[PDB]
Amino acid sequence: GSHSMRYFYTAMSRPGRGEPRFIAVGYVDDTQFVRFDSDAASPRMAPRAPWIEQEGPEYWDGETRNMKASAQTYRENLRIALRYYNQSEAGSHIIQVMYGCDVGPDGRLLRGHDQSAYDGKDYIALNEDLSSWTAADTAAQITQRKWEAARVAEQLRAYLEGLCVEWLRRYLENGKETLQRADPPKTHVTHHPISDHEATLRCWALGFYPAEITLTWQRDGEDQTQDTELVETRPAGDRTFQKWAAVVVPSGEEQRYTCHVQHEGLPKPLTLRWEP
Amino acid sequence: IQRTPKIQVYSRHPAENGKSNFLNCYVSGFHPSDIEVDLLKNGERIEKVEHSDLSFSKDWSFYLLYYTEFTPTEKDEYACRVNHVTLSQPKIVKWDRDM
Amino acid sequence: TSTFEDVKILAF
Repeated sequence: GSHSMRYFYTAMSRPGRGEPRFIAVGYVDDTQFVRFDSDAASPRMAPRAPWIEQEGPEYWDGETRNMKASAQTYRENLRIALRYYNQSEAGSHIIQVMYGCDVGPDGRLLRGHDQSAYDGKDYIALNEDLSSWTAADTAAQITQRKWEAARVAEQLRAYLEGLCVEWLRRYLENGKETLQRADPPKTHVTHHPISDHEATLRCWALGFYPAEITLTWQRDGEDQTQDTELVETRPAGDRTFQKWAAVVVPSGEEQRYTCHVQHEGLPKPLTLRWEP
Repeated sequence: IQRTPKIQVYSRHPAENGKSNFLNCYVSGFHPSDIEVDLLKNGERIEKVEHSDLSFSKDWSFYLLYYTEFTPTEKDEYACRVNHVTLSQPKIVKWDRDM
Repeated sequence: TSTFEDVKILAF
């Protein structure tokens, strides 16, 4: 299948309570493999997956150095952003960054990403061409001008096409037992009466990986999109994910409803019914 | 400017009384990142609770998993108690074995 | 490195 590597930075200011906190996590697909927290007793990039632990001291020294440099740069960016938005130094604010690469089955670059936000809103983003920028407002346009003048996009492009893809390929090989294994959902339908003339049918999906899944209800073969209650996909805590979808049906019509499940770990889509 | 947390409370494996398990409280969709989560057993805070590393979704909203090992019984009742700047007072979501 | 190294160029 295709695969992705993503790094996520969060920098959060807290006036009166020290310097901004910087946290960074790294993922391959839906598997976290490293973390960094500036509030830790002794901040270091640290392993969160067994297949990364084999990297040597030069690796961990390198990544730790990067995260301290990044913490410093985004602390300064919080101070800069304050001025760009004419804001007081009393409040707490947040910068977020997500970046990385996607590769196809053959391991070549599908596309790269480098996107930033301020207080939960888009700030600036590297365009898919990896050579121009999209700025969300006149503040981000000031940053865009600086980055254009310094040819920043060229350096990100070189990273995204080169080191990002090369490292992702290495991780996929070292973690092939798990990163390259899809676990299909375990599925069942439950039935619970609401009243004498209505019942809830809930379609469960359990123990699947990766997180991407489609659960749909049909009535007489017609999708019940606007009438289905769909809960957010949630982590089980053991690498896998869980989801359910529910529909309220008239008593006696339960067999007119079917649940359809799509997942990477399934050769063909599943169709389930309530089995009384 | 701010977004209130969605909360789900559930177990890692389907629950059976007397068999060891994990209790989860998944909070997501919230902003900013500061949040307070307690896991409760019969109204009392459980002490040994762990949580995942802060991360966020494509829409920039944050998510966290809080979890603790527990053995369900038919009597005992569990819940999650969450506070956030968007919340006037803590929200309590009870563990229902079928959701 | 695996993370992007030259982060100083990303001054706002």
